[PDB]
Amino acid sequence: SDFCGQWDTATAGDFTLYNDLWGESAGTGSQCTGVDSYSGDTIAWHTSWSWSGGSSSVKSYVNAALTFTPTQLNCISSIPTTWKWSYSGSSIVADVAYDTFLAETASGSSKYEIMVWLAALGGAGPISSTGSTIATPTIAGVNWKLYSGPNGDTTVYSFVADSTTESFSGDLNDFFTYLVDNEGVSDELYLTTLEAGTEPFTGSNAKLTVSEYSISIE
Amino acid sequence: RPSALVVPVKKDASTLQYVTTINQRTPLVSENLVVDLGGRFLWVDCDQNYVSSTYRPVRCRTSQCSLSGSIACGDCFNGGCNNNTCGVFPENPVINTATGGEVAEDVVSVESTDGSSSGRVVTVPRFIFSCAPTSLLQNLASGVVGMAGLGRTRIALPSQFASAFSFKRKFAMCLSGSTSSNSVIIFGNDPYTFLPNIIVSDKTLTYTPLLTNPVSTSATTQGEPSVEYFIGVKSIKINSKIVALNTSLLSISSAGLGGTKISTINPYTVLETSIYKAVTEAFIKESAARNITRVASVAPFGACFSTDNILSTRLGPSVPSIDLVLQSESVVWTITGSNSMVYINDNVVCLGVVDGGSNLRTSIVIGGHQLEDNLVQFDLATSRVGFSGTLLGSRTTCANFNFT
Repeated sequence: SDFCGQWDTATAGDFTLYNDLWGESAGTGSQCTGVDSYSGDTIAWHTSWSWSGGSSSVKSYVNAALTFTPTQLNCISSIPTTWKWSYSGSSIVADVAYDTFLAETASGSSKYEIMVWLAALGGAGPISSTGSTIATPTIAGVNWKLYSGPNGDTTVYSFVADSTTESFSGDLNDFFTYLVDNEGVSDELYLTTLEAGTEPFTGSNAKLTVSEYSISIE
Repeated sequence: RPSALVVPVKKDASTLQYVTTINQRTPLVSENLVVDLGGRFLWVDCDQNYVSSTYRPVRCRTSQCSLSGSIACGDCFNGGCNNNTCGVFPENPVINTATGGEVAEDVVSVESTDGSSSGRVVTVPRFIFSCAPTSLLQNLASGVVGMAGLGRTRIALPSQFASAFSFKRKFAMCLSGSTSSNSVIIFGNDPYTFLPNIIVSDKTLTYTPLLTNPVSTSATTQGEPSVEYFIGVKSIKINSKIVALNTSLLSISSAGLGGTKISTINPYTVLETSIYKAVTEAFIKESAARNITRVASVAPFGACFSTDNILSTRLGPSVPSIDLVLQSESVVWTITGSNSMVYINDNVVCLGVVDGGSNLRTSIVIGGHQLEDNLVQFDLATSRVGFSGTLLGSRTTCANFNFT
């Protein structure tokens, strides 16, 4: 049982699974998402898609999103996360990233967006001022590349893996703690969003098989 | 009473003009109209296929004839003349022409909005507009019957609706690159909502003063100002680095030369040779600085480039941004690659800024492509322009309005 609508959704345990085809108007094609297994803080799912056109423009952000209360960084002890996935299909240009947001109120529009890219396929890349790394940190047993750029009234910070990580496990809080210590993000800001998903631009007979995914806030 | 209004817009593929749809005439017909942001009025082709029972000629020396901006009176047909016939001069700006035109009233009907979806239909029984000959449709998108003027007059859509329905004299407009789905313009008040859940309001947009060119480029009235929309660029930055230009050209003079205006008639942003050279050179210079290489110049573009190290981002291709720095140093119209670049095919990306010769009336003209996927709000009452930035940054597009 899947869904193929631009705004079709599904609730499973701690999560809402979003087809969210926000840029379907920029290209030509199809995308269908569905739940495979869920229990509590863990989920499994898949999105098959083929997009052509708009090599620049993202067609969708199919993501599983945790349902939680906005919480201050200085209250977070740990955000344990496990993510195992696989991608089939040809000419895949797309990413697979954790995606989060920090506001100063638990409601106001966002001030920082922090992403952790488990994969950058076929050309996909983060927002950047210079195009160059601002740091190459080693965090949660992975060597990352950190980039940074403006988005409206929001600094976007993206951690990209040096190589494609089909299996990942660790404390996602670390990425915040590092930004707070090294990039001057206020420990008082509220964590409002925690999403793990994939944004494709173009590809053929694709399928992102997320074999297990689990995340919590302690 | 509606708070606001919403019309669809869509990009015609042959011409690259933005095309909208209103309802006019009794019985109502759907009219496709080219959007001319600067235009002075709605003008529609009034030939023998204009059949309506609610059409009325506007007489000269009437209240509605003064409002129109009609400087003259009366008409001479051919084989004799007519005393006072409220003549005006509807303009096709794509072909730099003006024919003569007769003011008239007829019913116009569009959709109301609460700013998030399509509301109940509302109506202006006697909407003031201009007739015109079929010839003024030269080189306009197929299917269209006239031109939607959004300029700064009493009888142009935004102030005339504002006046008709008694809401704030302002309109936002959200252009798209899709020939596929509907884009929208929204007349009336904020906040504009774009699916899934992206709210855009006056608290959210960036504001620069809206400047008035005291002499008209619109060069058909003596000592009559331009009804167009100019904003105050102080410098251009290409990834944090100021490009060496003549800053005198940026400023509107005594004679009305130079400065920056926004338009929907120009599909790509027209740059005067002096600014064009500097912007293009520096853009190439910086693009090579992140290993993005130059390829043959495809028409109609100056610079074009390989997609070999062109990374795809949410904000477009990974090219330097062009920041137009406005009245302060912290107020900037940022232009990412989705707004600067133009895909020719899979392997080539061109810069979407064209050269406009020298001795052009306006130094910088911000064009259609550079407006695409930005919410751009024009407040005529308080004389300002507010802008969202690339809506792709918030993961929405100008085609995400819940239109029906």
